[PDB]
Amino acid sequence: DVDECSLGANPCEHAGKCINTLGSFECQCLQGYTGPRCEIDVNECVSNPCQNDASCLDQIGEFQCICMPGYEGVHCEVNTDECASSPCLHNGRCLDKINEFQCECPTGFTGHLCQVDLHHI
Ligand SMILES: [Ca+2]
Ligand SMILES: [Ca+2]
Ligand SMILES: [Ca+2]
Repeated sequence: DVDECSLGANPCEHAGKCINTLGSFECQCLQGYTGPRCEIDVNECVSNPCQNDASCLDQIGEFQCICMPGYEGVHCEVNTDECASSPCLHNGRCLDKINEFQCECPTGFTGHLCQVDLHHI
């Protein structure tokens, strides 16, 4: 027949590589594109990749997750460790929460960070 890849413009959309065949042609699409002529912008959010109630952004050849507060990572799969800096004073036990921490203060200590000494009273 004809070499559709040699007529002038690339018959493959979105800079796909045109490969000639006898009787037709084929397109080798760049990441994020699909269809016989790469016409379609793939929806990278279609498989629900964003975890923990994150918002998914469908972009060119990728998705981006917008995490709920307290979450991080590409899929918002990481619950940020708020206990990392050891915030509890006087032997308080740190419990990691969502965008927060809890200190389990020993007897005689109170306050968010176990700051208040009550032993003298
Ligand atoms: Ca052809
Ligand atoms: Ca896309
Ligand atoms: Ca946390």
